[PDB]
Amino acid sequence: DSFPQYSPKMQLVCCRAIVKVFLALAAKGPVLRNCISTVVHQGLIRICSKPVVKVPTYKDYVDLFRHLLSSDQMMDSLNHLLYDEFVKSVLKIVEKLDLTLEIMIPTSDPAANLHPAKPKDFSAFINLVEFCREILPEKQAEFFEPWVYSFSYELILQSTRLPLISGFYKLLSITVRNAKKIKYFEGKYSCFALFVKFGKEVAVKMKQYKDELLASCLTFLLSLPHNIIELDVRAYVPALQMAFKLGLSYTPLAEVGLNALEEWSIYIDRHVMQPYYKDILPCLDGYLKALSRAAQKGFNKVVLKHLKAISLEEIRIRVVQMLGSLGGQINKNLLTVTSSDEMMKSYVAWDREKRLSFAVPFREMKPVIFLDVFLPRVTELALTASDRQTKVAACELLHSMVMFMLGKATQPPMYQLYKRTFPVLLRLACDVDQVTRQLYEPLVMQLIHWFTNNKKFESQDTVALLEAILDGIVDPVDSTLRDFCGRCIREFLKWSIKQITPQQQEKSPVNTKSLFKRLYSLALHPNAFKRLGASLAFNNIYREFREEESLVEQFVFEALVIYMESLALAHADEKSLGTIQQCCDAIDHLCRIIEKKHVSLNKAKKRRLPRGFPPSASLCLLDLVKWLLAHCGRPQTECRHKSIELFYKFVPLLPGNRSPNLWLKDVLKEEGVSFLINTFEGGGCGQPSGILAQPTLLYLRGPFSLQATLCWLDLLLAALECYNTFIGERTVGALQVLLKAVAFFLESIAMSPQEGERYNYSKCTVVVRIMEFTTTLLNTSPEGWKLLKKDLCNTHLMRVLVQTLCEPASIGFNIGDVQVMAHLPDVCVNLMKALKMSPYKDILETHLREKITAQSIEELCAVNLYGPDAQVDRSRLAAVVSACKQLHRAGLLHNILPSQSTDLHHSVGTELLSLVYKGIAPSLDLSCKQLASGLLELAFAFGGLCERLVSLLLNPAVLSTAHFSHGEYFYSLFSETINTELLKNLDLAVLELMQSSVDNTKMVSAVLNGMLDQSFRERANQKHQGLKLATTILQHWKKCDSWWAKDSPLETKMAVLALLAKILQIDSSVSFNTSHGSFPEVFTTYISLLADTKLDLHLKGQAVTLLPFFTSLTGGSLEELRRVLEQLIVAHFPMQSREFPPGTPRFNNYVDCMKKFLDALELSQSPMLLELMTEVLCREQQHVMEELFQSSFRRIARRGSCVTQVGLLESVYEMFRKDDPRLSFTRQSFVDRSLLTLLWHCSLDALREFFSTIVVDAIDVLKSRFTKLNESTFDTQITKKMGYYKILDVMYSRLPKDDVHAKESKINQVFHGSCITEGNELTKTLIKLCYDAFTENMAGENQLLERRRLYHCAAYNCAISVICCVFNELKFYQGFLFSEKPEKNLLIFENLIDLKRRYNFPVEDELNRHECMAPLTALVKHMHRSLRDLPSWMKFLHGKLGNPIVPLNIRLFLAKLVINTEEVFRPYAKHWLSPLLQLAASENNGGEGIHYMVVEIVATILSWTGLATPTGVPKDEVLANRLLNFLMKHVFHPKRAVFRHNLEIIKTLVECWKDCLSIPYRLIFEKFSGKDPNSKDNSVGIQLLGIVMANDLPPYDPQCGIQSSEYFQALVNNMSFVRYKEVYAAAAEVLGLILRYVMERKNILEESLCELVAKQLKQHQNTMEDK
Repeated sequence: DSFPQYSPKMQLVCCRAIVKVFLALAAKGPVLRNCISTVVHQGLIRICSKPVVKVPTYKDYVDLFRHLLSSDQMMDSLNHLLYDEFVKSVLKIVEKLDLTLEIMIPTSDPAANLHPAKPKDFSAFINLVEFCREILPEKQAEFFEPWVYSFSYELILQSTRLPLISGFYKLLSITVRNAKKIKYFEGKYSCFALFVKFGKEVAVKMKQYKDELLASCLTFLLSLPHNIIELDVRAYVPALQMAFKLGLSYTPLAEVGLNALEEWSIYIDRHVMQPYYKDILPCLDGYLKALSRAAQKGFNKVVLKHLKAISLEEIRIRVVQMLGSLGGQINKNLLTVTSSDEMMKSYVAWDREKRLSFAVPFREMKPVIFLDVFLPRVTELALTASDRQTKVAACELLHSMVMFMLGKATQPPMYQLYKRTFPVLLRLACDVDQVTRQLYEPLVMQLIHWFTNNKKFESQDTVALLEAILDGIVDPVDSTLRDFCGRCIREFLKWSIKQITPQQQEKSPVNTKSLFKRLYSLALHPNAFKRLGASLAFNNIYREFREEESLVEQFVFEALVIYMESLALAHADEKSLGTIQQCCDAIDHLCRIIEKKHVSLNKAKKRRLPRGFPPSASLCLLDLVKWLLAHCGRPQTECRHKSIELFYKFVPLLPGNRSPNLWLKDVLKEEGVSFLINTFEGGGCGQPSGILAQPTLLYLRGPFSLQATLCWLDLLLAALECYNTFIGERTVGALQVLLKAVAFFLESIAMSPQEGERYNYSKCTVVVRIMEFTTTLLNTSPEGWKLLKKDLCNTHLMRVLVQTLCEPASIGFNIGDVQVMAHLPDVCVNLMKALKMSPYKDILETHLREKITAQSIEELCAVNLYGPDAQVDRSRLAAVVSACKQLHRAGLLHNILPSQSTDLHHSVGTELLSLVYKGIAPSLDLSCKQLASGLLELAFAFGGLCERLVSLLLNPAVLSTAHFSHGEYFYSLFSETINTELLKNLDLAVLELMQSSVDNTKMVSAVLNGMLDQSFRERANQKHQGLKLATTILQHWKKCDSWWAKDSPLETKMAVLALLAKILQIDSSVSFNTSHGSFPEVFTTYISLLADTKLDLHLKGQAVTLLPFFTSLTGGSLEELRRVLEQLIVAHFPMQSREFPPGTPRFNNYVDCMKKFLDALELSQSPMLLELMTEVLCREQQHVMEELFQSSFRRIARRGSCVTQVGLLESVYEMFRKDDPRLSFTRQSFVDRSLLTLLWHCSLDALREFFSTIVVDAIDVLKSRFTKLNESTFDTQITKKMGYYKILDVMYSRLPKDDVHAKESKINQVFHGSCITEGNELTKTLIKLCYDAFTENMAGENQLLERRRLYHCAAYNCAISVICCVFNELKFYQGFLFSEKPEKNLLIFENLIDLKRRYNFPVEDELNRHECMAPLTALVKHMHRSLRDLPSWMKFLHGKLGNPIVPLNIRLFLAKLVINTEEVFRPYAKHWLSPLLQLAASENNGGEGIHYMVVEIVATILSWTGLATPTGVPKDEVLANRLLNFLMKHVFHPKRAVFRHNLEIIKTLVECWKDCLSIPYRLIFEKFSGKDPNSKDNSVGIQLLGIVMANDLPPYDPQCGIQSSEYFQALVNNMSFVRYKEVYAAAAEVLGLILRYVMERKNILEESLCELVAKQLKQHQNTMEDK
């Protein structure tokens, strides 16, 4: 999994290691080669689980896997095993994945149904299909040879059920190409026949699939050998001539088409292909129409590293080459047939006379151009352009043209132009493009509305639009157009009655009834699509025409009749076309609409006469039901099914509301009994009566044509279906109908390359119907057995029955039709069950004995099943084992197979078990293993043999050749059937399993683990046997009392705890809680395992993972568990945070144990675990991993169970408040980072119960006075007070002002209870003592200082919280926490600030972590949002900060406060910048002056520029001057980034300083003066001179420093120092700048600098040139 996170030249070592470990794993005899099976199969899951496209994808793993199919390195000193095991893993993966799909009415299959049930499964499958495409297209020499048949069989089996899953075709193409690479299919024949059948089926199937699916189907189809599969080459031509037409955009499709055509032309003889060249060639003519960054740097070593599909032109070259190679005899066909079908049609004028006279407006000319000239090209561009910009431009232009022609129509006949344009609009409005579809949808709806309007009605344009929509409904393949045309016709019907009033709808073309007549006309058309679209039209107009009456009452019966006839007509064509699905849906909708409007409105008025009805003056429901009854038996499967179902739905719909049985009796009692027999044999005029026999009473017999046999078969099938459906249902008696044509058909089972297949299918669909008819007849009425005319059938019905169960291939069934074979065992077993009860069991069992005997199985099984031959020997064994399994499923195996027994069990089962066991003993083929598994399943199904099974498993026999153990390879090879048999016969298997465990520890443990894993997998299906197995294991523990002791070495206790973990994950929901019954034993095992110093703690890390299953006990068990846990944690822990240095596993083992403990704590809610964890955590100054603890406290604080969170909080609070001798650092930490974390991060609102349980005590401790007689007892009380303040403030801050401001529970606990005390009078009690804190008189206190300061800070935090929770609508801070009385030594901010330690404070935080910054800033923001300078806060703080008398640390603290929330102080930043600037410019800052404080202070000063300035007052003016001088003095820092930053601050300042005074000119001079030809000293000085010169500041030297003669000379002579570019470069730059300024500004100075710099430059122009 971690392979793709590597680097090249490194992704070879890991591959070599993988190959080496695989060789080592398989280096032993097979008892553990199955680990390879597990690992490769799991790695495939891991790869396919990656998201489909450093995030990794399968494209990274392709090289990894391809490196070990067959890439044998072999310098280390297997390929076949890896290849076959990978392919088996692919088969297993594709077997298990769930790829079913879930769903206005479309025709395309993947239109709305394409919504996978499990999208992750779909992503995994597509990942697998894309991965396998790059793994098995090569190295196919012999590895893929044996897998061809099984692989292909599984692929077709899967793909037949889900036909529209692209990827099965991709895998099939891969395997067929692999079979083609080697010699194959010469003249395995079953595989060839199945492949031919599926090729034909997919060829007739792919006519409806869209882009991706069609491409996959074509890539599969054209990959067929076709040197051998050449029969019916016409059936594959449309798959090739479409692979080219659909090409020109998907080049790989063109390549595969060209390869297929080349193979066909060369390999196939030139006698059958020659007539088929005029259909392939004419479609071929369309194909005839980094390093650069370096570049100019030399091809040196630099560019050495930089060197570390199929295009279209090559396709054209190959096309020309193949055209030439074809020869001149068969080259003319490419172009001779062109220009006569569509090419010359497109070269035709759309309209005879040009219209759309566009007069483009110029200034004076206004010429005329004709727009329709552009139409034939603009239309073609819009339909397809292969250029997004061109396509959208053409679409917009065509939209404009459409509007123009619509306008010009009503100022000129134009119907000749609409006929050529409306199909274009319909095709355009439903194309794949998004922006285009946004257009032409409203346009086409608007066109429908306009042409359906009364103003433009009955016109040629409206009928043209309707006709165009109609033939857009029905056409050759276009999946996404039929549904859109259905929507269009639905809108047409909706708006043709909304916009048209009935007075003109009687006599008018293009009305509702005319449209319905047209739909009926298309319904009976003998064309597939012509009636599919007709039915879809009603499918789309059923929502309409149903809310409007007076039409439902008119022609619903004729609609039903015409659609039944259409369904009958649609019997011949293919099912995959989906023409009967739409008709069935339409019939369902119309039946649902007739069952409501006629159940209460059944009349006999005039109604339309449906087709095929007798001439009648009236129609109702009764005659329709009579017609349905008379047409129940027809040789059309779907029509007959629908008619029978509709009749059964309609009989209750009669006004009598009678059940079908009594109505049928009443009809038969007076119409005659003979009226029903011919009804089941009528339908039309053709009959199984009349000719009352099989295909013997006909014109010619002996040899038959395919027609008449099919007619007779279908008629018999219809008669049988009607008989079954009217006999099984309790409507008529079985004796009221008793036909005879079944006589010969018993002998018809004894039987033109493809006619035989169709005849076999048509006879096989009849044999099963016969079997099920007999089954239902026997089941419904046993007393009707006598009328059964000797259905022993001269031992033929028994013969066909026995042939069906064993070898059902000689009676007609052919391999490939997977839909019918999956149903044969069901009907077979149903017939067996029906026959046994009826007095026919004797004949059945006697005839079955003639084919299946014990010796017959014995004489069929041999010792050669291990050999390569399988199609001859294993086939009969598979047939007989499947027959026996099916017979057993019928509840009858002991009679047909006699109970040959010696003492208790069947001899046949024991012999089968012995044969299977001896088979492995002196090949791992899939077929042989499957056959052996089936044999074992049958043998187990024969009876019991559970004790024999476990005895065979436990047998310590040794037999191996280079060394596994016999009796263990049996389970390792067979680990599925054995387990599922052991599960079903439990309560006796477990007893014998653990009867012998002391001497068979390993085998019993392995078998139990396998059984447990199998039961765990089977969860969510049985949900009961897992718990049964678990509780059975618990109720048998004393027998295995030999694994946990002072013996049974290390690798036996790990097995025990693994087994316990396995069982407990399936149990404890119902049992295992102090009352299971065997709880003491398992608890003692757990305690013994988690005890003393057995071995390393890692299994103890696994043992504590089971702790949550043992944390719910009560009554002393918790005492023992806690004592044991404390013992181990005190005997295995260092009692130190970092006793083990990092690195060595000792630290890793400790962190692993900590993580295990923490996981066990967070998954459950264990206060006993919580107290121990917080005791081991909150006792060091800083733990190594103090983030996992916080995360787990977060997790346990949000697990619900409000009664449990309060329990944990109560436990930890009771522990903290416990009075025990301690250093009190732990006492503080127990609330600093453990309890406060729970209280803050998450807690359910019912946490007030904890608050209600502490107010009665917390206030009491605070009220208690300190006893400072000893610091040993003083710090404990101090820390208790801090804890109480902290908890109180967290409750107050978190809880809103609804529970403490109203008396619900807390006020009841406080004071008395139900007093007045609405929301206060107790907060004041605590607020008074809190304000007493943090305001006490230190005076000369010396006992504790830091603890007192922390206590005062905690009290301040509590005060902030209680003020936040209090009303806080009026200023209460005058007497609270602000504006104290200094005259009484009530100093507030001068005690909680250390003001004794100096912070060293680099330039590149400490004060921001003063445990008061965040609360104070939050208070400031809250009270700013709770509303000149305010006197309570904004004036007290300013006065405290503006006086330098107060110590420093408080001043920097206040500065940090004001800069942290400078947003609040921005509006009033006029009295705040003066103290801020005074502090910034003060020399008293830390060290050489803290650059950090000054830089943020300054940034804040110019943060709010424009509202206040540092000038205007002498004091801040001189202070700012001092600040500027200090800044430009200390601007040098040897770090470039901070140097540029300082320069930027100076620039911004002087930008804001451009109102008052000064620049340290003397300091600048001293900075950039001084002779130094090897140092960059002047670089900084000239730089600050540049900043001075930047905006407008002149080199002002009338009176400053030194005279200008020296200043400018020092400025210029720096250029002579040539060692670094920047110094003299920027010196020249600033010299140019000052020259420009002195030239622009009229001053008599420029000549001097001009001559000076000229001399300086002339001093260079001869020695060095570049400078």
